[PDB]
Amino acid sequence: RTTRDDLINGNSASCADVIFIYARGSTETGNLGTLGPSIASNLESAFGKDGVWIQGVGGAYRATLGDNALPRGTSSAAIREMLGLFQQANTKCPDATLIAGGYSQGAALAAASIEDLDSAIRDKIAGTVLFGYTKNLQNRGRIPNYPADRTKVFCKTGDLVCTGSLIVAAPHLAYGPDAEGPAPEFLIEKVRAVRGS
Repeated sequence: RTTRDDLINGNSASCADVIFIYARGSTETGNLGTLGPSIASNLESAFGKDGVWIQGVGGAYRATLGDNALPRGTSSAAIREMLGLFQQANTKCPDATLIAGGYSQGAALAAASIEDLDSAIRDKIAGTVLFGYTKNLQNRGRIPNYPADRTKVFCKTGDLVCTGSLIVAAPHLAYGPDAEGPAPEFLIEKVRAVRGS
């Protein structure tokens, strides 16, 4: 439903070509929340069910409302969890192309993790999509240490978290259509650009 642990459960003897690591929003269920499942089905349609592994950030990432107030928009424990997943992906499947994403607090988490990530593994992340990026204004629409061309931010007009606040307004809950259309198309394009064709 809203939980996928393809990377943790996957056999390294039969690695997928693409590994997608996703962080849900504050308070969301499973490890994929509301938007993750939509991105996943599109990726599965493009690469095949066996061509892509979908991994939500679970474990220590509780997606607590209060953690939004911490320095980087999320907890150090959650950042560690996501760094560990990127590391696990590289260790199990060194030839796999990575892609990432996050919504709300999850977007701040994805940004922090990528910032701290070993540059050699970071280079393998072909593209990252961020929805309702809570650090959009603060980071000037960027993920620290990561190129602009591999970044796609979805921030709606009226979504106050994209404008330096932490107030949740209706536009913050309107990313469903983006997750099922433009977001996966961007990720698929970025995977093909790095892998070639």
